[PDB]
Amino acid sequence: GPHSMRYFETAVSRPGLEEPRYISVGYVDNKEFVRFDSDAENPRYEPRAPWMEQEGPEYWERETQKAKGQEQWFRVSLRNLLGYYNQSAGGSHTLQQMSGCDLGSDWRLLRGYLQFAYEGRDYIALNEDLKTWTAADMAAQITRRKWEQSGAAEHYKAYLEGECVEWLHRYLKNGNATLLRTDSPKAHVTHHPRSKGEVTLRCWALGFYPADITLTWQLNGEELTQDMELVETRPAGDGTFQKWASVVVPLGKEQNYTCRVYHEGLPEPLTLRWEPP
Amino acid sequence: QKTPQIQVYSRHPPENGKPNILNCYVTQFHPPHIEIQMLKNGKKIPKVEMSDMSFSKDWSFYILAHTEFTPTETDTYACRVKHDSMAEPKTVYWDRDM
Amino acid sequence: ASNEDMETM
Repeated sequence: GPHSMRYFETAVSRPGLEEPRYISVGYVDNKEFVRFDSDAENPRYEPRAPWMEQEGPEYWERETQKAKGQEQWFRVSLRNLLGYYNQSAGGSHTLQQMSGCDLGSDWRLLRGYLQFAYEGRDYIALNEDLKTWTAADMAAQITRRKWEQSGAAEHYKAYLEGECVEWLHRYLKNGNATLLRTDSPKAHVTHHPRSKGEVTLRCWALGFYPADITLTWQLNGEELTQDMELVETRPAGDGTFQKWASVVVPLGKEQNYTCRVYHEGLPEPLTLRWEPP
Repeated sequence: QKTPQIQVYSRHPPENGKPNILNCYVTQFHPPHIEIQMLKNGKKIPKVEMSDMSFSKDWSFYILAHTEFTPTETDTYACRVKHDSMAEPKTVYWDRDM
Repeated sequence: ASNEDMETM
């Protein structure tokens, strides 16, 4: 399937302190693999996936030195934005960044990715061309002009198409056994009767990995639109995920309803119905 | 100011008298500062594990709070969240059916 | 491997 690498960076200014809290989180195929946090005893990038333990001390030192540079980049950028928006350092402010690359099943580059947010809102983004910028408002136009003048996009393009791709290739090869592993959902249906001769049927999918999953309900045949209740996919806390899909059915058609579960981990999609105790 | 969404649920399917893990999954909030408490019969649970804070593609922050618990017929469990986006702390009770 | 940003905002 497709592959990706992302670094999710956050800097939170701290009233009274010169240095903000800086956090950088790396992901390979939406799974955390590295982390840097400026609030640690001796701040350093640390492995977050078992397959990263094989990286030698020079890798960790090189990444840590980059994070020290980033702390300063974020500190200065937060100070500049405070001026652009006429804000007070008496309050905390948040700067975020997402960057990385996406690859196809053959591992060739599909796209580079670079965006920034200020106070949890889009600020500036690099377009898919990796040459032009989209500023979200008037203040971001100051940054866009500054970056057009310094030719910033060319340096980001070089990283996103080059180093980002080469390192992701290394991570995909090194993390192969972990990255390819799946955990199948275990499904079951529960009965929750209600008013007006109705009963809610809940189809559960538990202990699955990756998080991508589809749950469907049907009365004999044909899928059910909108009337189906669906929770957001949630972590169990052990590396697996959970999800449920429910339907309101008349108190006389329960065994007539079927749920289907679609997940890449399954030998084939699941088919189930409510079972009487 | 983005309002936190909360889900309170067990790691494993619940069975009365069987040790389990109670989760409080808090998402879609901004700014990242948040106060999360887990409660048993309206009383603060002292040992609560907090995941490291992360953010989603839409920029909003999320965090997972958890604690050991043994569900029973009578004990109630809740998660109470205090955030800048809300006038009052938000309390979500655990419901074994969800 | 992470990237170092260019010019500040």
